Amino acid sequence: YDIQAWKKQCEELLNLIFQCEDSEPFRQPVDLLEYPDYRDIIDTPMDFATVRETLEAGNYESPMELCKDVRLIFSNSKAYTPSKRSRIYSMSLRLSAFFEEHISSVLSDYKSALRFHKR
Ligand SMILES: O=C(NC1CC1)c1cnn2cccnc12
Repeated sequence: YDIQAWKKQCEELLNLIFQCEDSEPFRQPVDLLEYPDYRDIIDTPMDFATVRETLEAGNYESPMELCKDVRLIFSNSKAYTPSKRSRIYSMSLRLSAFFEEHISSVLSDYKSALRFHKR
């Protein structure tokens, strides 16, 4: 029923993601000194600190918008990798599976709560 519950649920999920060793490459914006051609490949950089900051600033209206940004972190990694076997891309796939498994109920509860609100 709670149309606002998704926000704390997303904060707690982001805390789990930061505790996860697989999030290490994605915790802060990609360093262009480390990867000089990154912006030649990636149009819209995204990282978990930016997601957390957007959420804490009150700049997400729904968990769907947060999901879109988290999914962009993973699609950027898939686009930048030269190999399906790279260490960082492999970490992104595990972290994506963990994220999708935990965000499913957040989106479901939010959409259900909003449908109840607008009934
Ligand atoms: O997403 C990647 N890098 C960004 C987060 C730092 C990334 C994916 N595969 N890969 C291989 C070598 C170097 N960096 C990568």
